Amino acid sequence: MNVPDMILYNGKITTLDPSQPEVSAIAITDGLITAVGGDELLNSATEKTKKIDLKRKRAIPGLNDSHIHVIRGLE
Amino acid sequence: MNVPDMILYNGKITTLDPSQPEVSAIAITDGLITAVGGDELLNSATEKTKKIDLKRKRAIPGLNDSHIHVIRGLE
Amino acid sequence: MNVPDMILYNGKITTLDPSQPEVSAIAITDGLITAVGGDELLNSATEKTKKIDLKRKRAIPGLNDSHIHVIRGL
Amino acid sequence: MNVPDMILYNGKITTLDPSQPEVSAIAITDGLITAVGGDELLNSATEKTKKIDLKRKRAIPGLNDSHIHVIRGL
Repeated sequence: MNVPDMILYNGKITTLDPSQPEVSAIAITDGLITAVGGDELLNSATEKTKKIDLKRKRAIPGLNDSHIHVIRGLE
Repeated sequence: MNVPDMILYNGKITTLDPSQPEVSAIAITDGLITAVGGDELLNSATEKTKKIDLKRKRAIPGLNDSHIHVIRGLE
Repeated sequence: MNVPDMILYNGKITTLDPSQPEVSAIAITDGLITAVGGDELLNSATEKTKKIDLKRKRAIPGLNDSHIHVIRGL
Repeated sequence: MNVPDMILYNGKITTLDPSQPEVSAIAITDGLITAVGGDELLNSATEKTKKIDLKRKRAIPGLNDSHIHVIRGL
């Protein structure tokens, strides 16, 4: 496991992975999901890793399709 | 024997499984994902399983939260 | 005079209308949004209009694009 | 004085404005929609305003709710 660019933890994340349909944390490196799980993912973080405490909130992947642009920056 | 209620196949489906971030088919049994993969999932289907040929459309989970209402039926 | 088929009210709705970026109600007629605003929309209803209380939920148009299939079975 | 921070144009943009349900461009100023319309919106841009050609893509507002975190960066 490489040092991830970002780790979101302490949340509710649906994965669409029959093995573990729901996790509380996910690690992202170069735009790719490198790990999913719980607080233990934090063991991979260094000073360069950005961390987001989801504060028990649900988290879902941003709409990502080649035919639609998701307008960001509103409110 | 485990039989899914619905099987969406021949599409593009993003998952948060690091080992399989993109599949073309997903199986659903009473509201939960039972399996993901390719058209081999259709071998698990039976007369009762609803099957949807995504015709290469991207499949995304609909907004599913008690605080959100998805407005249906707009043309 | 137009009477909407449906009115979704008491919600939180973004419009992309600079005049009123957020409203609490929307009126639907033959699949089209024919009005946006607040509770005053309910004055346009008749017994045939279906009124739905959004219960303060944030209401978002369903994603409808020919290239996307929104899974509703979950 | 007050200039747009971003301008998306040449796309397909649905608005909940009954009088103008569909536009191809929108102007965003400090998180707020300032204007909607066509290519003419580019005339309101300075050099600091970020501009994006949607290349005919459909543009949809991002999910913005305090109960949900939209994972960015893929």
